[PDB]
Formats: sequence, C-alpha cells, structure tokens
Amino acid sequence: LPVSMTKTSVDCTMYICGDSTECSNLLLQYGSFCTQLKRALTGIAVEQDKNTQEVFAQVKQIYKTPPIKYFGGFNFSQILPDPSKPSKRSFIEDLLFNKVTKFKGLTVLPPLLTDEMIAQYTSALLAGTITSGWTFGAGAALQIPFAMQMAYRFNGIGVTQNVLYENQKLIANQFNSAIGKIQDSLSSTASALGKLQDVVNHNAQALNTLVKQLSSKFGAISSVLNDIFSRLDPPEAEVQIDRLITGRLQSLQTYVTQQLIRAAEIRASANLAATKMSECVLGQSKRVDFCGKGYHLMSFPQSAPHGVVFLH
Amino acid sequence: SKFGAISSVLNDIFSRLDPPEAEVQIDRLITGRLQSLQTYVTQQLIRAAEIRASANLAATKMSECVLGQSKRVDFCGKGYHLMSFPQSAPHGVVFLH
Amino acid sequence: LPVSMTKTSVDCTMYICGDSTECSNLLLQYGSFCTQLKRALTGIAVEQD
Amino acid sequence: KNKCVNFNFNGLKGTGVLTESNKKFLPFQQFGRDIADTTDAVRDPQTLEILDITPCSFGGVSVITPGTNTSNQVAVLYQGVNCTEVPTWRVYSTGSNVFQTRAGCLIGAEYVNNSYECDIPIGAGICASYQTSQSIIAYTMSLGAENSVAYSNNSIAIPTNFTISVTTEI
Amino acid sequence: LCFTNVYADSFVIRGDEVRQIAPGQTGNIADYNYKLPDDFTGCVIAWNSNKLDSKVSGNYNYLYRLFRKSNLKPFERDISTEIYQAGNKPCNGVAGFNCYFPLRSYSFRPTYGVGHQPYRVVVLSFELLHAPATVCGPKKSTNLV
Amino acid sequence: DPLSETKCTLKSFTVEKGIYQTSNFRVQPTESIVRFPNITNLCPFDEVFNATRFASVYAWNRKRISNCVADYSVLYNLAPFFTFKCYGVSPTKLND
Repeated sequence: LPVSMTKTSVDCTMYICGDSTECSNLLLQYGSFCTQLKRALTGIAVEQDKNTQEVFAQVKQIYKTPPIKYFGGFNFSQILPDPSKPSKRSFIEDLLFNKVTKFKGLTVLPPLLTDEMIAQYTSALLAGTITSGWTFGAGAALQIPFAMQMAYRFNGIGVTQNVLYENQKLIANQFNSAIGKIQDSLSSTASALGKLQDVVNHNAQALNTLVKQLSSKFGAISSVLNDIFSRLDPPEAEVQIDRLITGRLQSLQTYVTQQLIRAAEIRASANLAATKMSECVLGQSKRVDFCGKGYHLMSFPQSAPHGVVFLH
Repeated sequence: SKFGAISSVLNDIFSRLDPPEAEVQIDRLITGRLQSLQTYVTQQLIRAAEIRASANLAATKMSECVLGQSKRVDFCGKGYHLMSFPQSAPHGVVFLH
Repeated sequence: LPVSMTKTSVDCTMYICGDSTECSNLLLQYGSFCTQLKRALTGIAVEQD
Repeated sequence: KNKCVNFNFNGLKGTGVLTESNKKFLPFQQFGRDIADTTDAVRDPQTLEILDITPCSFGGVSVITPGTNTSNQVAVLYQGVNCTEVPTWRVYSTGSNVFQTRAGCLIGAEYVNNSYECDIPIGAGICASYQTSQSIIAYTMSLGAENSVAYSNNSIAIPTNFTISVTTEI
Repeated sequence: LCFTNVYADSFVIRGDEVRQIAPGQTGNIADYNYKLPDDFTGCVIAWNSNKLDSKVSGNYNYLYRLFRKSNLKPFERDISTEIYQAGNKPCNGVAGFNCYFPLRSYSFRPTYGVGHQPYRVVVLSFELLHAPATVCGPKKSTNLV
Repeated sequence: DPLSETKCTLKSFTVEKGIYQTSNFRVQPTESIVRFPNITNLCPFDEVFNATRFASVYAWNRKRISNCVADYSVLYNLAPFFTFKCYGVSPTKLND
C-alpha cells in the first residue's frame, strides 16, 4: 500500500516570467491567481506528513530486541535490522530500497520523516509483535513467550493447542521456506514494487509535461517574453505578453488540480494503510481478504520508499 | 484585480470606450471572472469528496462502536472496547469512547 | 453499491475543429495540452476495468 | 565571467553567468537551446568562444517564528541553497547561528545535542521548537522513551491493577 | 463624462506630419518635440489655416527644431538655443566644423501642395477621476430620491 | 524584518505558530555585457535613397545590403520624408 507522495512547490515568478520587469508589473494586475495556487500546494505538503504519522508510528513507545535470539526454533533475522551496519536496515528492506528509482521555479521539497526513522518505527513495532504479543498497542506491553503467542493466535480461528505443540518442529520447515521465497522473488523482479514505482512515475510525468508548455506559443507570435518587448510596439506588447500569462496559468491550473485528485487517492490508501497497521499488525482479525487470504495469524510491516510493504 | 483591463468596473468601460473597444475589455473581465468561479467548483467539490470519506467513517463508528461491541484495535479507541458515547457538534460529531 | 462507470474517450481534433486545415494548423501552437487529456481519459479507463 | 549580469547578444536578451563549455559544437553554429525554448550557448562574433549560460536567483525564503504574544524572534530557513556562498536583513551573515542541514541552513537558531518533542517542523529529520533568556532551538525529533524488556523462555506478566480511560475522537 | 481640468496646446505643424500625433510615433516632432505616452487621454483638433496663416514670400514667423542629442521627455518645452555639437570641435555659439544650427523655418506658401499647407494642431489633455471634476457639458440636474 | 515579511504574504497582523513560506531570492545585476560584431564599414543607404532615377513597379530593383553597420540617422533623427509605416518592429528599436 502506498502512503506518501513527492511534495512539490511551484514559484510564481520563475515559471510564469523570464525575470523581466514587464512581466512582473503585469502580474500585479492579475493579483491573487498564483497566491491560491501556492496555498493549495502548501496544503498538500502538510497532509503528506500527516500520512506518515498515522501509518508508521502507531504508539509513542519504542521497544527493542534482546541480543540473545532463540524464538520458537525460527529464523527471524531477515526482518530484524543489522547492528553491524551504520544504517538500520533489515535483509528484506535492502532489496526494497534498491528496486524503486530542476530549477525554473520548480523545486523538490524534502520529506520531514527520514527513511532511517521509518525503519526505527518498523523495528520498534516488530519488537512488539514478535516478543510482546498483541497487547503493546492496547496498553502497556506484557511479556508473552513465543510458544504461548501462537497457541492463542490459533484460538481465534478455531484451532486448539493440540496442533501447535506436537507439530512445532514441522512448522520450522514450513515457515522458514515460505519467507525465503519472498526474499528470492523481490530480488529477481521489480514488478511487485511497481505500485510504488508509479507514484514516482506519476510525479515525474507531471513535472516533465509542465515544463514543455513553455515551448508552445499559446497563440502568440513568439513564446519568448524578451522577444516581445524588444521587437513589438508597447501597445502591441501588452497584448502578446498577456496571452502568454493567460496560457501559462491555465497550464498551472491544470497541474494543481491533478495533484489534488492524487492527494485524495493517496489519502484513502493511507487510511487503508493506517487501518491495517491497527488491525493486522497490532492485533488479530477474523476478516476474510483483509489481513491476507485465508485465516489470519500475524502480520509483519516493512519499510518502503513512498509506502509500506506488508508481510502477511 | 483588473484582469489586464484598464478599469475593473463594468460601468467605467461602458462610459468611456468605443462600442468596438468596450467589447474587448469587458470580455477580458468576464474570462477572469469565469476562471475565479471555476476554481470555486474545483476546490469545493474536492472538499466535498474529503467530507464524504470522513462521514462514511463517521457513519461506520455509529454503526460499529456506538450501536455494538467491536473487537477492533485503534478503531473504537485505544485499548479494549467497552462502549461509545456520541455527542452532537457543529459541522461534525464528538465521540466519547 | 455501484462499481463501474461508462468509459468515454474524447478526440482532440474532432471536437475542437470542424475538420478544416486552418484550425489544425493553429491547434499545434498550444502543444502538449491534448497529450494530457488523452492520458487522463485512458487512466480512468484502466481503473474502470 | 562568473557574475550575474544582463546580456545583449545579437539582439537576444538574458540574465545569467558565463562558464566554459566543454561540449563539442558545430563551427557554423550561432546559438543553441534547451529543453524548453530557452538558451544555453551563445557565440561571441569578434573572438570565437562558446560560453554556457546558467541563470541566477534561485531558492526560496522560509521563516520560523512563534506567535506575536510570545516572542518576536524569527529563525530564517534557506531552502535548497548551498550556504557557503552566503531578504533585506544582513545581520545574520556574521555567523555562529548557522547549522547546515540537508534541506538548507538555519540561521538565528542554536543547535542542541538533546532530543525532545518539538512543535514547528522543518524537514529532513531536523525539527525546531521555542524553549529556554529564551530563543529558538533546533534538534532531531525524538521517537519517545526507550523501553528495554528482558525476554526469556519461561516468564509471563499478568496485570493486577486496572483503570478506565476515556478518549475523545472528533 | 466629467473631468477636472484640460491643457490645450496650440501649435502649427506642416501638412505631412499632422498624422503623427498619436501615442507611440516616431518623427521630427514625434521624437524631439512632442510625445504622447500610452496612458494619454484626450482629443486632437486640426483645421486648415492655409487661407489665413500663409504668406506669398514664405512664413518666417514660426520656427521649429530638428535636432536634439537624445529623446525628449513628453509634456516638456525645450527653450535651449545651444548649438548641437556632433564632433569634438567646440561650436562657440556659431556654425562651423561639425556644428549645425538646430533651428529651422517653415516652407509655408499657399501655391504649393498638401505637405506645405499649415494646419493648426490643438491637442486637449483630459484628466479623468483623479480629483473632483467640475468640467463637462450642459447636463441637467434632478432632485435626490 | 522577517517578522514583517510574514505579515505581508499572509495579509494578517497576527502571526500564528508555525512555519510559513515567504519569498524567493532576488540577485540584482550590476553590469551589462553587449557583444556586437565590429565592422568599420557603413551601410550603403545614401546610394539607394538619394539616386536620380529608380526602377518601375512591375520590375523593381531589389538591393541586397549585407556585412556592414547600418546608419538609421537619416530615417530616425531626421524626417524630410513622406510615409512612415512600420509593422513588425518598432522604429525606435531598429538600432538595437
């Protein structure tokens, strides 16, 4: 599920005008046109930081992993971060970061929450899911052993404790081989992360088409603002410059409208992402095709650029 | 805003300019006043779409949390759910969980 | 609950111009504005399926 | 060279700086353009040299301030600009209030090494707040308190004490 | 419409250059004598004076200036009798090497064609709604309702 | 002050708590670089203007004048002429 988008800001001076004194004096007759379009791109960039707060951090309390690891006869080291690296990243999130790939009054706003601190929200909430059980988000965290977690996670779907304790050596052949096919599939093909690659590609095609409106003449003879003032008459140059300012603001009104529609589509996906962190990760659900296909056991979140990767 | 025209008053263009010349300058103002209305149709309907998804979340929590007992985590509030008390609010609703 | 809508497509040349040679030569001064309208109605029609 | 000035080259006008072009160009070429219909390369007709044109006046101005009933001290955020080369306020160019971040540099605020919960965000992990003879401080936003729980093979925690909490959602 | 005051400028232009009173022209009078900016508001009045102001031996009473070093600012009279100096030779008030006398005389005779006809050019300058306005035509007045 | 630059963009005299966008950098240019090609010769305009006999309407004389510096001072600074009609280029800007 994607969470956040690329935050942009558009200058009114550099995109509309070529830094000429005639274009800035005629912009003050137009007034508040690009004042509201600067304000509407500001209100996108506030809500992109609110999408990361409701998804990645459910609780304000940070839990850590003990250094002596034996949990149920399983290998949990692929979802846990590496202490030997200076960056905190797990073995799956090394594969997740690498498969997802100016002036003129455009810019690129940097995000507030860094990707190092998304993985510190990931490794804290994986510390509560593996060790502390389901009670870390509903209150203070209990101490539940891992053999006592899955007996009561079988109890919600109708399975008693006869199945788990006899077959516990046979689950380690099933669970460790199933998570090893996830690591081999994400390293071979980048097409599973292609929903997050479109969020880069919808923002890249929006910026590249917006700078190609400058070469289009918009009904004027010349598209250069310096070539109108140095050639045509001063009654004639008030007509031909104002055809270009009317044409470039219609391309700017096209851009801010299409970002607000994609802000509404990324709001409903992040509210779906904040629901599945609250339901599937922090608890057990009886739902069908929400926490994954079939019965629900548990869910492991992973960090992703412009989104989140769930392991069901 | 003068919209590129000399005067922003429709009575001032009608009292000064030629009837060929007034039909240029009034049509510069109407095209500026259409685009100020087309931002009002654009921005309010997106806020009508954002208030549609919040009221569908508000009608869910009346049907789930108020009218029943939910087992969900961080839907009906933090911790194990018991009951929910709705309260009326201007342009909204206030839940007591 | 409704699911899908009616998928439509709008041509650039046929709606704006009356198939005249003067209108098609003056359509190219606006450039890539009809490229954005064809990608918008395609991206509706992918998501309706 | 290396000054933002006005250009008049063969009737064409522009504003920018002149740097040396290392790209192989045609000998019959008068000028060349960019990605838009905009320039980069001109030819000096008297003595033949082709110079690149990089435009000037880039970057935004952002301010960080508390309310007018609290304090009038304003921290100024430079946006996306390398601050080694550097509004009508020239007093903060003396130095020692500057801290270099990824998003820019922040002048008028003292960087601290502690980690707290802030109010006014900046970006790229660095946040800001107005704390204590009071000024604007800037630091890295905390994740909350640290809880280290020892886990073993056999241990369990059963809560013996209860409370009833009332939360409000709007 | 009612306007505050009016500046009437009465001067005589020969018959070729009388079309040149407009905002944004170029000429002898339209650069170095009388310019109209693009915000100018007013009317231009002309009349045929060739039956009255002409003379058989030529009209030497009215004189005009063809020379100035740069473009003159509008609504400004140039009374300077100083000789235009083209080179580095000083003129010292008289003609000489690279020194031409800037002030010429009109060609006016009734027996010639259209461009030698004197025309009296009176240009009104209207200042509208910048001030209380006492000047318009015979409009009546009614009671307040 | 940047407190006073906050009030000019937001159009309010009470500044609330938060980060606000204000303006952009303006670097004023000082000098001006004008580079024109240097030709000592002048344009042959007084040959084609002041000549005794011209051509006809149905067959005219098209004179190509190139590689020289144009002298507009008989057109611009003086007018002992008849019709001035300019269309694409303003006649004051011909020397530029």
